[PDB]
Amino acid sequence: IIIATKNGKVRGMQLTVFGGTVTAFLGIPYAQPPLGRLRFKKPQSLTKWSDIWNATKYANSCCQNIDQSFPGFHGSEMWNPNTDLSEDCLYLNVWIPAPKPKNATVLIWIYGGGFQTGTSSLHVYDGKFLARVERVIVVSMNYRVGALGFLALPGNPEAPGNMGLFDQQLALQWVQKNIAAFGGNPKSVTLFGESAGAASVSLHLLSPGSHSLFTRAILQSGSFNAPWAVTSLYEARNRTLNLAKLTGCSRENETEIIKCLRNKDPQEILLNEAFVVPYGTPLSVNFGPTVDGDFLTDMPDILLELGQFKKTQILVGVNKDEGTAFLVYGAPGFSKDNNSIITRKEFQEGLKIFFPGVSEFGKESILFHYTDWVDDQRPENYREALGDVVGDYNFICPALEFTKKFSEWGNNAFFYYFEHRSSKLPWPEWMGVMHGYEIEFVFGLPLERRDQYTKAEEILSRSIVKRWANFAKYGNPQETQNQSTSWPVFKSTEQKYLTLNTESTRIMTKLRAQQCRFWTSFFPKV
Ligand SMILES: *[C@@H]1O[C@H](CO[C@@H]2O[C@@H](C)[C@@H](O)[C@@H](O)[C@@H]2O)[C@@H](O[C@@H]2O[C@H](CO)[C@@H](O[C@@H]3O[C@H](CO)[C@@H](O)[C@H](O[C@H]4O[C@H](CO)[C@@H](O)[C@H](O)[C@@H]4O)[C@@H]3O)[C@H](O)[C@H]2NC(C)=O)[C@H](O)[C@H]1NC(C)=O
Ligand SMILES: *[C@@H]1O[C@H](CO[C@@H]2O[C@@H](C)[C@@H](O)[C@@H](O)[C@@H]2O)[C@@H](O[C@@H]2O[C@H](CO)[C@@H](O)[C@H](O)[C@H]2NC(C)=O)[C@H](O)[C@H]1NC(C)=O
Ligand SMILES: *[C@@H]1O[C@H](CO[C@@H]2O[C@@H](C)[C@@H](O)[C@@H](O)[C@@H]2O)[C@@H](O[C@@H]2O[C@H](CO)[C@@H](O)[C@H](O)[C@H]2NC(C)=O)[C@H](O)[C@H]1NC(C)=O
Ligand SMILES: CN(C[C@@H]1CCN(Cc2ccccc2)C1)S(=O)(=O)c1ccc2ccccc2c1
Ligand SMILES: *[C@@H]1O[C@H](CO[C@@H]2O[C@@H](C)[C@@H](O)[C@@H](O)[C@@H]2O)[C@@H](O)[C@H](O)[C@H]1NC(C)=O
Ligand SMILES: CC(=O)N[C@H]1[C@H]([C@H](O)[C@H](O)CO)O[C@@](O)(C(=O)O)C[C@@H]1O
Ligand SMILES: *[C@@H]1O[C@H](CO)[C@@H](O)[C@H](O)[C@H]1NC(C)=O
Ligand SMILES: *[C@@H]1O[C@H](CO)[C@@H](O)[C@H](O)[C@H]1NC(C)=O
Ligand SMILES: [Cl-]
Ligand SMILES: [Cl-]
Repeated sequence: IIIATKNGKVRGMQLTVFGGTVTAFLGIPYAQPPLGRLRFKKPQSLTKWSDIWNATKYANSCCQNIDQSFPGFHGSEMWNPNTDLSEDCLYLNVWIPAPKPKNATVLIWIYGGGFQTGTSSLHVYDGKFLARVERVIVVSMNYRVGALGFLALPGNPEAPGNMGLFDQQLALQWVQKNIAAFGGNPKSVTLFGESAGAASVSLHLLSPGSHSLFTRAILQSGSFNAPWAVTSLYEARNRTLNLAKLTGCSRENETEIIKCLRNKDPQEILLNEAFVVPYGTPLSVNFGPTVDGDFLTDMPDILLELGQFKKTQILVGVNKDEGTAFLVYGAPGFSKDNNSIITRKEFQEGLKIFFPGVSEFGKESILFHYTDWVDDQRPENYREALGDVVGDYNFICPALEFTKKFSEWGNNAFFYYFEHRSSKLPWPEWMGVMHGYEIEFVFGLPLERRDQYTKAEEILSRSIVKRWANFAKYGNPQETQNQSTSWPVFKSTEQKYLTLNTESTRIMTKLRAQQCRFWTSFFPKV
C-alpha cells in the first residue's frame, strides 16, 4: 500500500474501522525541518527522497510548554502532546477510505492551542472515523507554535513572524500537489479547525497566498477578530525584545539577536515565553499571528470590514460554555473540584485577572452589563456571570461578528450553537458545555459503540458528521434523510442559527444579542 508523492514514495498502514478499513498515512514530512539556521525562518520546501517513507506512526510534536495545572487529570492531560516534542515537527497525516476513493473531498484540520500548544496526533483529532463513515479524506498537520512559530521581527526574514501560519499554508500546498495521488480532489478542500485552529482558518480566508489552496472553511470556537487572535506589531516587538533580554540575547543589530536566539536550547526559549508579557491571563497568546506584510497585509479587522477575503461558504459556531475552562486557570475562588460559588468581590477580582490592562471604569462596565440579575438570591449568579463574560468576549461575540461581516458580502454562512455536555466529560458539571468539547463529536468518536457514549450522543455525532461532510462536499450542511431540521443560512438581518444537542435541534435568532452589543460596540472604546 504505497503512494508515490511528488517528493517520493510513502508507505501507509491499514486500520480496521467499523467492520471496514481506513488507510492511515501518519507523519508525512512536508517541509525541511526548521532546525539550526532554519529556526524562526519561513518553512523551506522538502528535498526529494528515493526511499519509501514509512508513514506508520504519528510524528514529533512541535516544542511547547505543557499544561501542568492538573497533573494526572484526563480533562487537562487529554490536550497535552502525545508524541516526543522536537523542533523537527513539520509533518502531516492522511486518512483515506479503503478502497482508495476516486475524487474524494478533502478535509484539512488545524488544531488549536492558543497558538502556543497543540498537536495533530491527539486522540480527539483521529480522522479515521470521518474517512470510514463519510468517505472523505482527512488531512491534519503540525505547525510551529509559541515563539518558535510566531516570533516577529517585522520585515526581517530571519524572524518574519507568522511562521506557524506559513507552516499550515505549506501543508495546504502539499495537499494541492499530492492529494490527487491519494484519491482526493484538490479542488474540493475544506479547512476546519477549533479555537486558534479556527482563528487560523479564518486567517487563511484573508491571506491571498491561501486563496487558491482550499475551497471552504469551517470555524469552531474561534476567528481572527477574537481579542486574543492577533498580536500588534508593537507588542510583537516588545515581546521579541523582552525574550532577547530574558535569554541574554539583547543586541543592537536586530539580526544578531535572532542569531543569538538560535543557539538557545528550546527549553530556554519556552521557559521564558510566559513572562514575555507584563500581566498574563489564562488566555494570553504570548506569540501569535501578527501583521507581517506577507501572510497578512493589513490588520484583519480592516480586511474583514471591506470584503477583502476569499469569497466562499463558511460554517461557524461556538459552544454554550466557552468561558468556563479558563476560570479554573487563575480566577480566585474557582476550582474543578467544587461548585465554585464565588462572591461579588471574587467576581470583581476575576475581572482583574481576565482584564488586567483595563481601566476600572471598563471593569465596572463589565460588572454592570452582567449583574442585572433575574434573581439576586441565586448563589451562582457570579460564577456563571464570570464564565459568560470570558466566553462572550473571547469567542461567541467575535465569532458572531465575523459571521455577520463575512456574510454581508453575499456568501452563505451557517452558524451553530453546540450545547451538549459530553456524557464522558471529566470536568465538573458547573463548567457545562466547555471549550473544545464539540471536537470529539465532529470527529465521530461517539460513533464507536465500544466507548461509554450514550446512544443519543452517537446519533448527534452521526448527524454532525453528516452535516460537516455535506458542507465540505456541497457547501450545504444539511442532513437530508432522517427528517432533520433544515440549517438556514445566517443573514445579517435575521441572524438565524442552529442549536446542536441530543434533545431537539432548533432554529433560533440573534445569539447573545444584548451581551454582544456591549462587547462589540461599547467595550472596544474603553
Ligand atoms: C520501512 O518499512 C519496511 C516494511 O516494514 C514492514 O511493513 C509491513 C509489511 C509489516 O510487515 C511490518 O511488520 C513491517 O514493519 C521495512 O522493511 C523491513 O526491512 C528490514 C531491513 O531494513 C528487514 O529486515 C531484514 O530482513 C531480511 C530478510 O531477508 C533478513 O535477512 C535481515 O537480516 C539481516 O542480517 C543478515 C545476516 O548477514 C543479512 O544477510 C541480511 O541481508 C540482513 O541485513 C533483516 O532481518 C525486514 O524484514 C523488513 N520488514 C519485513 C516485514 O520484512 C523497512 O526497514 C522500514 N524502513 C524504515 C527506514 O523504517
Ligand atoms: C514592554 O516591556 C517592558 C519590559 O518588560 C519587562 O522585562 C521583561 C524582561 C519581562 O520580565 C517583562 O515581564 C517585564 O514587564 C515593560 O516594562 C515593565 O512594566 C512593568 C509594569 O507594566 C514594570 O513594573 C517594570 O518595571 C517594567 N520594566 C521595564 C524594564 O521597563 C513594558 O510595560 C512593556 N510594554 C507594554 C505595552 O506591555
Ligand atoms: C473551592 O476551592 C477553591 C480552591 O481551594 C483549593 O482547592 C480546594 C478544592 C480544596 O482542596 C482547598 O483545600 C484548596 O485551598 C477555594 O478557594 C480558596 O478559598 C479559600 C477560602 O475561601 C481561600 O483562603 C483561598 O485563597 C482560595 N484559593 C484559591 C486558589 O482560590 C474555594 O474557597 C472553594 N469554594 C467552595 C465553594 O468550596
Ligand atoms: C494555557 N493554555 C490553556 C490550557 C492549556 C491546556 N488546557 C486545555 C484545555 C482545553 C479546554 C478545556 C480545558 C482545558 C487549557 S493554551 O493552550 O496555551 C491557550 C492560550 C491562549 C488561548 C486563547 C484563546 C483560546 C484558547 C487559548 C489557549
Ligand atoms: C439515519 O437513521 C438510521 C437508522 O434510523 C432509522 O432508519 C432510517 C433509515 C429511517 O428510515 C428511520 O426508520 C430511522 O431514523 C441510522 O443508522 C443512520 O446512521 C442515520 N443517518 C444519519 C445521517 O444520521
Ligand atoms: C476527583 C473528582 O473531581 N471527582 C468527582 C467527579 C468529577 O470528576 C468532578 O465533578 C470533576 O472533576 O464528580 C462527582 O460529582 C460524581 O459525579 O461522582 C464527584 C466526584 O468525587
Ligand atoms: C475531479 O473533479 C474535478 C471537478 O471537481 C474534475 O474537473 C476532474 O477532472 C476530476 N478528476 C478526476 C481524476 O476524477
Ligand atoms: C547586522 O549583521 C548582519 C550580518 O550579516 C548584516 O548583514 C547587517 O547589515 C547588520 N546590520 C546592522 C544594522 O549593522
Ligand atoms: Cl449582589
Ligand atoms: Cl450596551
